Amino acid sequence: KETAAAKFERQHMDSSTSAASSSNYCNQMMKSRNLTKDRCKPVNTFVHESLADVQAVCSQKNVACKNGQTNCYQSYSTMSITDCRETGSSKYPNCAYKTTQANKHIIVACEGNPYVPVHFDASV
Ligand SMILES: Cc1cn(Cc2cn([C@@H]3O[C@@H](CO)[C@H](O)[C@H]3O)nn2)c(=O)[nH]c1=O
Repeated sequence: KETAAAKFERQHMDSSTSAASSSNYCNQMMKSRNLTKDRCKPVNTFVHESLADVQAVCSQKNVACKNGQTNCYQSYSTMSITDCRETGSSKYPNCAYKTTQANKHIIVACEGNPYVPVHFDASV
């Protein structure tokens, strides 16, 4: 079974590229990471930092989660990320996405022992 921590890595980690996400990066990645299986997942962010650096965020700046829970953490440093946002003309199963690279602080929700990221909450 896929753990919550594993699902976060599949949905949100892409350490293999620095940023250089082409204009088709999201179209490709949303498909390959299986986020277009039952529906076009409308928004999803990939983090291009090492897994260790992202996992380390769980011991960084504690902040409120968008849902009001208190287990979210904001990175002290900006991180290379790519936001994927479904286009207006996108039609399942042919999910289409706008690919936007940025450098921003991430906010993740962390849970468990070991305490690791399980949701991507926001970037600021
Ligand atoms: C605003 C925002 C949302 N998301 C979606 C998300 C949430 N999650 C969490 O993990 C899944 C498990 O239920 C859910 O989609 C959400 O809880 N995964 N992707 C981004 O990726 N970047 C963002 O800037």
